[PDB]
Amino acid sequence: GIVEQCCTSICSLYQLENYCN
Amino acid sequence: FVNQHLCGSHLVEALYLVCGERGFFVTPAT
Repeated sequence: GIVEQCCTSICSLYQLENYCN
Repeated sequence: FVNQHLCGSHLVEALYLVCGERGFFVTPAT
């Protein structure tokens, strides 16, 4: 899932801000 | 924003620095 991908990698700035609500 | 893998406290700090005071939800950790 996205949490797994953001964890086990250098999470990109946009992948990170995609979480923002 | 910083670099490195974010798994751990770094993710919360990342979300705080990028989304701000709104954007994610953290339960009271105790």
